[PDB]
Amino acid sequence: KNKCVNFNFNGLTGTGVLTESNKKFLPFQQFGRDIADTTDAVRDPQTLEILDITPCSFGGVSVITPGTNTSNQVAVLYQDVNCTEVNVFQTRAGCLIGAEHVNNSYECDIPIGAGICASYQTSQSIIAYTMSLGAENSVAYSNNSIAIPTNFTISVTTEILPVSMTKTSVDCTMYICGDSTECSNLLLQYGSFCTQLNRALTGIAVEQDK
Amino acid sequence: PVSMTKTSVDCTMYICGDSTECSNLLLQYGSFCTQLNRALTGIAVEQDKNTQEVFAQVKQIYKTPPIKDFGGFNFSQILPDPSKPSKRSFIEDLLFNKVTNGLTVLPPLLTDEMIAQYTSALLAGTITSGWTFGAGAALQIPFAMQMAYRFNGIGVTQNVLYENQKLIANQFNSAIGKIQDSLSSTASALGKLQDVVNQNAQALNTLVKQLSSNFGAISSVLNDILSRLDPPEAEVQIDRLITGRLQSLQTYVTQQLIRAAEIRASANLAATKMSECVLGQSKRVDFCGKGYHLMSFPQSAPHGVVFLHVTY
Amino acid sequence: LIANQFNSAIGKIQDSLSSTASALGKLQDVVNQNAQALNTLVKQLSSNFGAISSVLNDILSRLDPPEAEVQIDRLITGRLQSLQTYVTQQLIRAAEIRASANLAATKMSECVLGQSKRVDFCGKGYHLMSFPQSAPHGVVFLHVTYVPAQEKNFTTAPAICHDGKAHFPREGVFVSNGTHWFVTQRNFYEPQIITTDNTFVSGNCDVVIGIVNNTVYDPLQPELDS
Amino acid sequence: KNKCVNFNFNGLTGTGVLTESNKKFLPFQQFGRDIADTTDAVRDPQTL
Amino acid sequence: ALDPLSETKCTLKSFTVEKGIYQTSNFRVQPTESIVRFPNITNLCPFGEVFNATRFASVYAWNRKRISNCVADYSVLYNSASFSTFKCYGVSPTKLNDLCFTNVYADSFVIRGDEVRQIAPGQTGKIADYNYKLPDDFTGCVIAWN
Ligand SMILES: *[C@@H]1O[C@H](CO)[C@@H](O[C@@H]2O[C@H](CO)[C@@H](O)[C@H](O)[C@H]2NC(C)=O)[C@H](O)[C@H]1NC(C)=O
Ligand SMILES: *[C@@H]1O[C@H](CO)[C@@H](O[C@@H]2O[C@H](CO)[C@@H](O)[C@H](O)[C@H]2NC(C)=O)[C@H](O)[C@H]1NC(C)=O
Ligand SMILES: *[C@@H]1O[C@H](CO)[C@@H](O[C@@H]2O[C@H](CO)[C@@H](O)[C@H](O)[C@H]2NC(C)=O)[C@H](O)[C@H]1NC(C)=O
Ligand SMILES: *[C@@H]1O[C@H](CO)[C@@H](O[C@@H]2O[C@H](CO)[C@@H](O)[C@H](O)[C@H]2NC(C)=O)[C@H](O)[C@H]1NC(C)=O
Ligand SMILES: *[C@@H]1O[C@H](CO)[C@@H](O[C@@H]2O[C@H](CO)[C@@H](O)[C@H](O)[C@H]2NC(C)=O)[C@H](O)[C@H]1NC(C)=O
Ligand SMILES: *[C@@H]1O[C@H](CO)[C@@H](O)[C@H](O)[C@H]1NC(C)=O
Ligand SMILES: *[C@@H]1O[C@H](CO)[C@@H](O)[C@H](O)[C@H]1NC(C)=O
Ligand SMILES: *[C@@H]1O[C@H](CO)[C@@H](O)[C@H](O)[C@H]1NC(C)=O
Ligand SMILES: *[C@@H]1O[C@H](CO)[C@@H](O)[C@H](O)[C@H]1NC(C)=O
Ligand SMILES: *[C@@H]1O[C@H](CO)[C@@H](O)[C@H](O)[C@H]1NC(C)=O
Ligand SMILES: *[C@@H]1O[C@H](CO)[C@@H](O)[C@H](O)[C@H]1NC(C)=O
Ligand SMILES: *[C@@H]1O[C@H](CO)[C@@H](O)[C@H](O)[C@H]1NC(C)=O
Repeated sequence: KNKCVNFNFNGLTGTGVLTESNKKFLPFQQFGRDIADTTDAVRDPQTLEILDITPCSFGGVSVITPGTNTSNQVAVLYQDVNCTEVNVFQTRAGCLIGAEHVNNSYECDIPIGAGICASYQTSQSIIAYTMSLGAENSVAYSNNSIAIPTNFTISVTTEILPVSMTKTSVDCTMYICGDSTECSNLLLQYGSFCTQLNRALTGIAVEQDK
Repeated sequence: PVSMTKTSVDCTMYICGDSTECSNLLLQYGSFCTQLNRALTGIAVEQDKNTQEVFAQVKQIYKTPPIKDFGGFNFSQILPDPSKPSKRSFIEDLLFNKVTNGLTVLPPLLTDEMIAQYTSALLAGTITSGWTFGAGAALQIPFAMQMAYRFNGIGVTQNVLYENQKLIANQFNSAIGKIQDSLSSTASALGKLQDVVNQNAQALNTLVKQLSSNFGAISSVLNDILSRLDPPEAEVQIDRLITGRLQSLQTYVTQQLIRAAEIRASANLAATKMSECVLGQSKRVDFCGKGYHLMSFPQSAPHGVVFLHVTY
Repeated sequence: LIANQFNSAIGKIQDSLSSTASALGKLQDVVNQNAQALNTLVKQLSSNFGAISSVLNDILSRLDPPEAEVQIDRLITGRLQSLQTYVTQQLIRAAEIRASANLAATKMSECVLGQSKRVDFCGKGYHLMSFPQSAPHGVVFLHVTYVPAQEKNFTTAPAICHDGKAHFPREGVFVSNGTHWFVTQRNFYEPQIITTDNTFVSGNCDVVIGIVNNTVYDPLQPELDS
Repeated sequence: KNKCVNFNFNGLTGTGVLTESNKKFLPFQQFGRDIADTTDAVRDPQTL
Repeated sequence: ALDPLSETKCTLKSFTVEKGIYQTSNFRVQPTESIVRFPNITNLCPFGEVFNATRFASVYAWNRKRISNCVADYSVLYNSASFSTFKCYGVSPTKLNDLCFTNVYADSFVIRGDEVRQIAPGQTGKIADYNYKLPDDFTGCVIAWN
């Protein structure tokens, strides 16, 4: 129990962590199931005890880095795992390794998840922190006070917007069966696929001009 | 609706769970695995961008003063309730309570507590400073005088507001009470959100269920085939299973792409509403509730936002 | 002063764009995406999909029709699937681009060809105007906006009382520096003496909340006395 | 050279236009490839 | 195929083509000449040495001959009537005359009739398991005669 093992019970195989369960199988029921027809519990054939199956811990492994143009020092995020299974910090996102935990909150530089961002800062190193939503401010509200501007500024802001794509076209025939007759004759058996793909791409290109 | 569930799927583990023969066959299909991962990662980053665009519309985090002298208007049901663990309002609590194999769910980048902080900031700004905190520096103004401006914005003279201040405040308070009652009583109000949730749930149930299928192979289980047939034939059976499961993954990813496009459209609309509706007073008809728009109050909700549109 | 601020702002745009490339992310992204979708497509030619080789001429030159047919069917299935994937991705991405282009057209109409009253639709500020600038596969708007800058506290009041009547401001707000009352436009501090030309009368003083007392100057009386 | 031809070098078959290249092949390198992993340049089996 | 307007009509499946520009066909230059280049070798491969060997090795200690740097005329083999089984995988016998290879391995041995089936990709039995195993992706020919 309590180890990642390759188990085989009477008919069924799997890989997981077997733990003492609190389920109440009926005397005849052999192995339990989830909503998604996924095996979640078994009965040990020799001892009539019920075991929960927890899948062996897995997850994405993400690398946090400033630019190589800046630094070669990085951090690692093991997603949605514990820090046991692997300067270490446990977060709602998983196990973060190579980043210093900091109480100070900043603007989000590299998002990690669940409110934790990371960045490279000053002796310099990578740091993790709860990201700051902004400078907290209270406004001097009262029933008889008003703030009026006495001056102003002219700002010019840039807004960039994509308008068109590259009008790509693909000759389905030449892509699949490049300059080959046997292949083209085989392709004919699939019906209208070639034409439909050409038509869709032509639609896109005309849309781009529009 | 603003965001979806940031789902991720390991194509390799989904198709060929912990199997070497299967994985070696899968290598023959090229980049399908990578491109599916890439598409889903696109979706998840888009989800964070949606939430950011909608709620992080205010540079500073305003808080209301301890004095709640808003000319007789009452905002206790929408401002944050300090007693609760999550700094949320009564109505946000109602809304949060009215919604219920290689697959991982990535957590959102902003926590519910941060979403609630953003809404609280927006609400405090809209209350204490009117529309000025959208333009630039927040400028205090008494709430009654703000309402006088909002009346001037729809072609009703300001004397009307001042002369009917108690009545207007009472009507507003009554309306917010009605909102409380509606949300406590009927759940169907939050259909648009629940639906989203359900959809994604279904798309995952379906995905997982497609593992129990044979796709014309001798069995739906991979170890059974490996332990029962010789390599020359187990390869054919596993190719059938791999084709089936890869098609199922492509189906799921395509549906998720289309659904994310729908959610992004909704989130762009929500951001536009928070800008033109909360941070301002919109003159567009029916964009900010049926009426002449006076103001609007945002309220977080699971995977979405809720606007209370105040209209004349 | 306004012209100088505008010129300074446009200069700052020049400097920002000359210095940092990241500004055009939204465009670069698009480009990159399509590039990737094509690299991927092309790379999917080098795959076997369970055939004896990923090249078609090798199969054709090595096998007889009865077997080359099977191998080529494998390749055809694989490559056709790859093309369908690419076309579907491109359809969805083109829908996104169409949304961006519809927004860009709406901005050029409501923002460039006009002056928008919609908040944050035409840059953060009060919209003054916008200037379009072409760009690879996109457009760039320079939004000129009026941003209030230096602010002062003032005591205020929703009306005043002159002769038991209540005067409300016509367009602006009543303000007080501590001693005298004035009325000013609400977006720029330009105090003016409160008169009957600056205000209107409605009802009496026993209704409005927070009303104050001051004197409303009647322009006619000095002329009659003179 | 300089004609659309059906070529076969050592079993490597294709259709293309063969031109004098300026690629700096190494004494050992037999034929070259493009970004698409397609044959882009060859060494004549009879002539280096 | 009469004229381009007709190609358009046929592509659209209509007689009444509306104004516009239509993608109809794909232009592709046809190759003018056939070029065949092989390294200028004049050396028959020593197939006689292998097939006409006086005594053969046992299957468990099967002999392996390497073939390199020679011209292999496989007609001499596949046009002979001396072989009962001539089964080629991942290649067609006729095409062999047209193909080059870096190396050829001639693995020679002797077995009994009923076990000849085991000398093939993905076979089972005493021979395929314990004596001589072919890979599942074997690309070559198996020749056997009584
Ligand atoms: C299978 O066999 C084992 C051993 O014969 C059984 O376990 C025994 O159970 C009794 C009753 O609780 C205990 O007193 C013994 O201490 C156990 N012995 C051992 C070695 O563990 C078990 O009950 C049997 N189960 C079935 C289903 O037949
Ligand atoms: C409004 O703001 C502008 C800019 O902040 C002020 O113009 C500046 O004036 C100071 C002192 O006269 C100079 O040092 C700067 O060079 C000026 N800047 C520009 C761009 O002209 C202006 O004084 C302010 N107006 C008021 C009434 O306060
Ligand atoms: C604003 O409205 C709230 C909600 O009706 C009021 O809160 C109630 O206040 C009374 C009197 O203290 C309590 O008995 C209730 O328990 C409160 N309701 C709830 C749901 O807690 C509040 O009084 C109003 N504020 C003002 C200034 O009138
Ligand atoms: C409020 O504004 C009034 C009017 O601008 C100020 O009164 C003037 O003060 C100046 C000197 O400061 C005198 O020369 C004028 O005679 C005054 N005008 C009138 C009509 O009496 C007043 O000082 C300001 N108060 C504060 C606290 O700034
Ligand atoms: C505003 O002015 C009016 C009129 O001068 C004030 O009304 C007077 O109030 C005082 C105090 O109660 C009474 O002694 C007078 O009899 C009232 N006069 C009239 C004509 O009603 C009013 O009090 C002033 N406002 C303030 C805040 O002092
Ligand atoms: C690295 O960044 C600096 C600015 O921070 C820039 O000037 C430089 O071009 C970058 N390095 C390279 C190799 O581009
Ligand atoms: C990590 O492991 C310890 C001991 O196994 C456990 O107490 C803790 O809850 C784990 N952390 C998480 C986040 O599961
Ligand atoms: C950071 O906060 C934690 C928990 O509040 C505390 O234990 C620690 O001393 C703090 N570190 C610093 C440097 O203030
Ligand atoms: C207005 O007064 C409050 C306190 O009375 C102060 O906190 C605030 O900074 C003032 N605003 C300005 C613009 O001076
Ligand atoms: C304004 O607030 C002060 C302090 O709370 C209070 O004494 C006064 O009655 C209020 N006046 C108005 C008009 O709201
Ligand atoms: C044979 O090939 C070699 C390659 O080095 C070359 O030197 C020689 O001239 C060729 N001879 C003939 C007859 O083709
Ligand atoms: C092997 O011997 C037979 C009969 O002696 C002959 O026909 C055949 O040509 C020989 N194989 C060679 C020379 O490769």
